[PDB]
Amino acid sequence: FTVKDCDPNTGEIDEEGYEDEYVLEDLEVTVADHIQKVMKVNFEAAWDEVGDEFEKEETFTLSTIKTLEEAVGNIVKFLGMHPCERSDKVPENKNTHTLLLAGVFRGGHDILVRSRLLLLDTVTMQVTARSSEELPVDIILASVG
Amino acid sequence: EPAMSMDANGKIIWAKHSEVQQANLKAMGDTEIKDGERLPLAVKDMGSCEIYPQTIQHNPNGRFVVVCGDGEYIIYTAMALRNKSFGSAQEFAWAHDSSEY
Repeated sequence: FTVKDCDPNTGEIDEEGYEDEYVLEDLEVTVADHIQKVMKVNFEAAWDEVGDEFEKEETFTLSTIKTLEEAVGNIVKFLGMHPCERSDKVPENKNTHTLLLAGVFRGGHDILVRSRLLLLDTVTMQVTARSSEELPVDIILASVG
Repeated sequence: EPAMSMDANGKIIWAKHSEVQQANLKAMGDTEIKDGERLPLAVKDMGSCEIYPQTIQHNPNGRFVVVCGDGEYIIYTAMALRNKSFGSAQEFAWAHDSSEY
């Protein structure tokens, strides 16, 4: 900006004044500015289907902590989607969990996620992102973080 | 020295003169001239602290200065002319990053 001084009493607004620039804050763009979180038009089918065309994967095996919760903090909250297919709920503890989760991404097509969190007693887990849009499968796996 | 630190826009804001009030900081200038030859300043004080310093150090982005004097540290929010913060020292490091100390 070109920075101009004020008199608030009665001012002056004149062509001159000199610039300095100040660095502003980052904008990060989310996976929730774009999405409508949903319930499926056809989960059974869709669920699978989305796999069919779309599916990328990441696996981790969890050996120092046996808790979802960290993961959980990043996922419900980052994606802004619904955990489910009756596979959401956990009390202050729970043995196993799946979020098979929903919403639709911008540009029309959908971004779909299944997270099977598996507890043997370590957690090893299958995160699936399946999508009706290509950019989202790679994204979900990242974005969730 | 006085206590001053310069924003790379081009304002070395110092304070005081030698024992004058701190009331005097500023300098964005406005003009250009030859290497050997000499230059003009702007005029618009801010400040009129009390504590008498001997350190000025800019924030790592010039920005937040922490100034120590009388043995305590006033940090200023500078443009703000706000006290960014204060306490008593002994010795210092900014976490260079520009976010801790």
